[PDB]
Amino acid sequence: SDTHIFIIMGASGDLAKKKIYPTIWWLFRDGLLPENTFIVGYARSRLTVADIRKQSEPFFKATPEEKLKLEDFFARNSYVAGQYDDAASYQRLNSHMNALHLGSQANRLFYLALPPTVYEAVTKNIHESCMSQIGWNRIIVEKPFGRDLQSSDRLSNHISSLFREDQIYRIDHYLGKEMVQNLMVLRFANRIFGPIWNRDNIACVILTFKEPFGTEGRGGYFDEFGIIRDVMQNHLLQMLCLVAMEKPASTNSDDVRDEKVKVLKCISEVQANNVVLGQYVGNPDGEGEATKGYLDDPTVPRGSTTATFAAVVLYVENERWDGVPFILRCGKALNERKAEVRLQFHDVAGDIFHQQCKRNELVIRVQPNEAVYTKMMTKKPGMFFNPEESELDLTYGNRYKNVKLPDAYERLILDVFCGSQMHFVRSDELLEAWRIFTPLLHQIELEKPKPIPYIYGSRGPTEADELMKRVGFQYEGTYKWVNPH
Amino acid sequence: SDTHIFIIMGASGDLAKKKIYPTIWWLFRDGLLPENTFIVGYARSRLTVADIRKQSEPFFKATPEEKLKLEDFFARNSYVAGQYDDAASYQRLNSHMNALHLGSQANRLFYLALPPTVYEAVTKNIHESCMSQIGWNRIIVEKPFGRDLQSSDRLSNHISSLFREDQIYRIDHYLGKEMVQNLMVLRFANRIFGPIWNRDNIACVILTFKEPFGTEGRGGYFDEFGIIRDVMQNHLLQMLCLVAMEKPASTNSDDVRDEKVKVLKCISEVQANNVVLGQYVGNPDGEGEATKGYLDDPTVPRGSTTATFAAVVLYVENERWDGVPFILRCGKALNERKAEVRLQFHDVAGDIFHQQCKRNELVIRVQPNEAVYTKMMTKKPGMFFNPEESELDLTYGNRYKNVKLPDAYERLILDVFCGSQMHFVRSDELLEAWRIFTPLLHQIELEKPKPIPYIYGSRGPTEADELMKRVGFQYEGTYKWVNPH
Ligand SMILES: NC(=O)c1ccc[n+]([C@@H]2O[C@H](COP(=O)([O-])OP(=O)(O)OC[C@H]3O[C@@H](n4cnc5c(N)ncnc54)[C@H](OP(=O)(O)O)[C@@H]3O)[C@@H](O)[C@H]2O)c1
Ligand SMILES: NC(=O)c1ccc[n+]([C@@H]2O[C@H](COP(=O)([O-])OP(=O)(O)OC[C@H]3O[C@@H](n4cnc5c(N)ncnc54)[C@H](OP(=O)(O)O)[C@@H]3O)[C@@H](O)[C@H]2O)c1
Repeated sequence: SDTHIFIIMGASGDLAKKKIYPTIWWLFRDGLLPENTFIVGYARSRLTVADIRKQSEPFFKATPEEKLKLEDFFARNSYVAGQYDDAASYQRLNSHMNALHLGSQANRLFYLALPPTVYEAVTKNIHESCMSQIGWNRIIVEKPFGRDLQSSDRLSNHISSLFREDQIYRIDHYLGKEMVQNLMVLRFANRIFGPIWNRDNIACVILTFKEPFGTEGRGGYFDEFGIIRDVMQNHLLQMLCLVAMEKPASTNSDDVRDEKVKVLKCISEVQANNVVLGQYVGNPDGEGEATKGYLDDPTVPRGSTTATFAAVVLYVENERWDGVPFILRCGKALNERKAEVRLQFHDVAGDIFHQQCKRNELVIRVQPNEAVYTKMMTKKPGMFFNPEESELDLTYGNRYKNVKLPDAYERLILDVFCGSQMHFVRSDELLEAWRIFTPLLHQIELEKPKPIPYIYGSRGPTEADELMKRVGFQYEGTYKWVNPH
Repeated sequence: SDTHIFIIMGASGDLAKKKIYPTIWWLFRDGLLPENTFIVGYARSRLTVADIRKQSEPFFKATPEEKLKLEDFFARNSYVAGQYDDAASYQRLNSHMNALHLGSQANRLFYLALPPTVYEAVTKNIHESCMSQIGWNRIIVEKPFGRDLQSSDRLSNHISSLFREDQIYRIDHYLGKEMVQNLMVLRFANRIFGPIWNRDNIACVILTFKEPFGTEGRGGYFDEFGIIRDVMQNHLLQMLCLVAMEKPASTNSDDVRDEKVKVLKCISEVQANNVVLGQYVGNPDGEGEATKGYLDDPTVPRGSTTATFAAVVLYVENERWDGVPFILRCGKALNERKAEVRLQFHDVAGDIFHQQCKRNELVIRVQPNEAVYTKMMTKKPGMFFNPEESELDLTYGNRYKNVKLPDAYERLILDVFCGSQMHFVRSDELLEAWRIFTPLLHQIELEKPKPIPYIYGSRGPTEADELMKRVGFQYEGTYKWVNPH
């Protein structure tokens, strides 16, 4: 029943236009926001709410029946022009917020839809000029959080000198995805997954992020950070933590994040011996973008060695996981779009089926086509006695046909309104993540190894499969699945 | 490549006509029998193969393209008339078999499609007169194997004084069913089912046999043995053994049956305190047979107290199962046809989900609609965080749409040709089974308790649910499943 103000810093930018304004509209439309909520845009351009509406409403997918809700939404919107390090401008923004209904008392949520080069100036000026003295104040920050241990150190130190940890909401948007959030319930609400979730039963864990398209003419931005910073140090490592963590003392946000940091503290720095890097080249037999390699993007520097693919093996050196390889595999221009967690279990001990069994697997497919299934052995159906691979399956598209699955940003923004930090990256989480990868990132920067070429649309360099086999992953190619429609 | 003779003793009877002759035809038609196979019928009636063909071919479901195979099948058939305790008649049968192609050398398989009142005379005369001196000799016996410990003792003793255990094939036809045979592969080929298959994780095991029809005007036969002898002492107890047994030293038939007997040797005699008996009565709101109770069958004696429903709790007193109730529940005129194995797992320890979780369950549905599924907890799909019940599923009708699942008698008869006794009841198995149930059966006979009435089409007496709750089964009614078509 308190007033809430949602401040979109960088309201003129593309992320605000296509993602943040549509998301806050969808939450508003669905009745999920506090009744007394206002939206304030802030950016350099001299805009009006009319301009904000013209630019973003095409992405709202509004229906004719939503006309009244839409009018109320934009009546609750306003816009303040100003520079990002100009004190007087933030004084104008603060006075503007105070003048809203109960604006002095309101809770204030600042979304930094801005490039990281202005994070320090924006957070400094918000702290100096725009904090509520009565309501809470929360800041939402998106990546990049630095480029390595040192650069993340400095950003984190600046922000923490101003804001308490319970005011900082760092987005990793995979933490907003349906099946990523499900990892904790699958693991800790089920006896069928409890006593087997350990090194005595698990031979290897595979965390996968694949996209079938290349850089799409935007490689110049990607070239400055590469695939490990892009997808592995954040999304894949987050999935690792949720797969590996001990059971938390409760589902309180910091009991959960405590257990995630504890996992990271038992991972040593990755070394090049456990790393395979690739860069995609064009497929002469392909069509369209598939004929073009990474270096065929004219925004990519000539002779770039930036990796578009990486397979990395990590180890969690604790009692539950000692010696179990965690394989993190990701890349662009591969054969499919897929984000997935896979457990491969050890062979059954004391084989009585004359070497016909294959290792069980548990698969949590995050996207597309959200699903959980366990590959297991069944008696070959019919007049046969030999075991054959089959699966127990849960596919959301068929089990939950009419259930809307919210976008990650819908879920995460709502969490900030509700004060739940469970699905946001804590300061110490971030530090450990950079600790694990910075020696490798510095060696790549220093020595500039040439990545292994792989053809657009392939599974990546075969050396990645060899690395996975070396550490204990077994692939047979015997499993046959066809959709029961 | 040896000659094989399949002798149907009782070839004129209904079981031979509708089941045994059609089954041996189906195996023949499918190329599964040895090339040099002959079928010999033996019964009292003075019949010809023409008569055998006229009576049984309607149950063959032959196609026009099978005409030549059918003609060869009946060319390989012959019939010998004779009495079941007449030495000269068995001498005629033996000479008839000798006169077949390599008949002196042939393997001989005797199927006793006969009432149990002639078992002793038939086996005695087969042993005296019709055994091959070169090939093997195997006898297939169907239930009843006695009515209690004493009466089974005498039959077993008679048969074992004549035949070695590796010549005796006692049918429990549930051992021929697809999903019953799968129990051993599911349990022992999968790490995901290994470390949880014990008293630390399992709260109760439920073994269910339900039919939705009553005695259908044939209650007079049923009345002499009742539901425990009919379905529980055999089919359900066999499913118990396969669920409970330790891992066998190999899949050799007697290593497997060793482990099944070992289970039974740790089950104490069941006492009335762990037993609920019911008898169905008519449903006045029903239609057809549903309006008629057990006593409304005019072939049932007036005032019969025979139970048509039983729920019994057994305990396997060993390290794996100590204290885990095994609930055996079966009956006629219930709400569905179903044969099923269910494991209900213990609550997860150290609840962090505020009492929202439900116990996991593993279900192996033997019939109809063969399936395996695990009821488990998933995050409620959508913008919710609470756990909700769902399932991982394998349904044969959708996963294996075009795979023929053979009838139990097809599978079991073929096993006799192949010499596999794994799915047949050993002598010591039978003895333990009768040991467990005979004190209860004698008390029922002596005291004649009146069974609890239950209406046709219901789930049975509510006292059965109370018994299941008392020993630890939990039912919430919260699980909702709808078919993903
Ligand atoms: N509910 C459902 O939708 C459902 C259920 C069951 C199965 N399926 C589908 O059935 C198909 C097969 O299932 P699956 O992928 O889980 O089992 P799979 O084909 O046996 O593959 C298991 C793993 O081995 C990897 N792989 C493939 N070739 C390899 C190689 N030469 N060396 C090393 N690793 C290799 C695969 O990598 P990649 O990640 O690159 O493929 C995959 O991660 C999939 O398309 C799956 O989506 C769907
Ligand atoms: N692949 C598939 O076909 C598939 C997969 C999943 C679910 N389903 C179907 O979904 C429906 C529900 O699944 P489910 O039966 O496994 O779970 P459930 O409805 O939660 O029932 C679990 C057990 O509780 C018993 N029960 C019902 N009422 C009871 C009561 N008052 N007291 C004590 N026990 C009671 C049931 O006995 P009964 O044996 O008499 O029912 C059943 O064995 C079923 O019809 C199932 O066939 C099908």
